[PDB]
Amino acid sequence: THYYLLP
Amino acid sequence: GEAPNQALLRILKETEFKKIKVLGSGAFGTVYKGLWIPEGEKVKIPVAIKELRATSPKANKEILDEAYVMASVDNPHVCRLLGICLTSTVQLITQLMPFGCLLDYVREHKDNIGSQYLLNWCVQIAKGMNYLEDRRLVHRDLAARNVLVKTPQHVKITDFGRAKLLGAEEKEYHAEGGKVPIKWMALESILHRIYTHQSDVWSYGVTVWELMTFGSKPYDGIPASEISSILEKGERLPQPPICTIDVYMIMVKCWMIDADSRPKFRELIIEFSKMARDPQRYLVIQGDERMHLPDEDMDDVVDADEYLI
Repeated sequence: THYYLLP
Repeated sequence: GEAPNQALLRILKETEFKKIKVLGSGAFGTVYKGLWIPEGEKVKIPVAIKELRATSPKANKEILDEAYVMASVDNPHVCRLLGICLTSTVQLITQLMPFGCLLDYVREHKDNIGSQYLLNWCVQIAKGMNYLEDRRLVHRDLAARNVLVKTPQHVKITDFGRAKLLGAEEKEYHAEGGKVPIKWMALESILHRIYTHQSDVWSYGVTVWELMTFGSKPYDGIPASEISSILEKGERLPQPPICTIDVYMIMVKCWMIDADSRPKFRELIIEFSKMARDPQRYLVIQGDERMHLPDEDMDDVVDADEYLI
C-alpha cells in the first residue's frame, strides 16, 4: 500500500 | 559508448530442479523453495523458484528483463539470476535467501541486532549500489523491502523491475507515468520524473533510516499526496534514537535537493566502513555488547555463490 498515483 | 553485454542467460530444464516448499503465493503466482540439480554435476543448489499462474503477454514480456538485468549483474552484494525455465508458465530461478527480506528481519529481530550488523548492512548495500553505478545502472526502487538476507552477515540488492540502463551521453533518465513508491523517491523524481544515480542515494538514505529505526515507516501517518511540498519546505525524516549525529549527518546529506551535493556510493562505502570498525562509537544500542545472530539430503549441497559457470 505504498505505491502511489503520480499527478 | 557502451561495451557488449556478453553475459550468459542459462535455460534450465524443469526436470533439473526439485521443489520442496512454497514460500509465498499470489495472483502473480507462487514462489517455491527448492534445490537446483544440474544434470550430472553432483551438486544441489538451494534456490527460489518464482513462477506465475493467467499470463498476459505484457506480464510475461518483462518479468523477462528483470531476468535480463539480473543475468547481467555479477557482485557479492547483488542477487544473481541462476537461470530461467521456459515452461507453459515461464520459470525464473534465483539464489535462495533463507532469512528473507531485510525489512522483516529487523522488525523480527529488533531485540538482538547490534550496531556492528547495522553498520555492516549499510556498507554492503553501498557496495552493491556502487557496482550498479559502475554498470551504468539506476535501480529506481531501492528500499529496505528490496534488500535480501542470505546470512545475517551477507545481504544482496534485488527487485530490478524498475531498473534502467544509461547511455554514455545520458546522465538523467526521463520516465513515464505509473504508480511509484513516493516516500522513497528523490524530489526531482517526484516532481519531474527524473532519475539518476544520485536519486538512488536519496533512496539509499531512506533505506538506512528504516534500518536504524528497526523497520519504521518513513513519513508514517502523513499522506503522500504532498511529501514533495514538505521536502521543499525543508523537512526530513527524524533522527533515529540509536543514531549519533555522525550517522544521521550522513543520511541528511543524501536528502540534499542539489543531487550533486549528495554523496557518491563509493564515499558511503568509505564512511560507513570507517564507522564499522568502532560500532559502539557511532550507534548507541542498549545491550549492544551482548547481542548475537545466527529445511530438508544435505551432503552434496553447494551455495550458488560457490557455483560458477
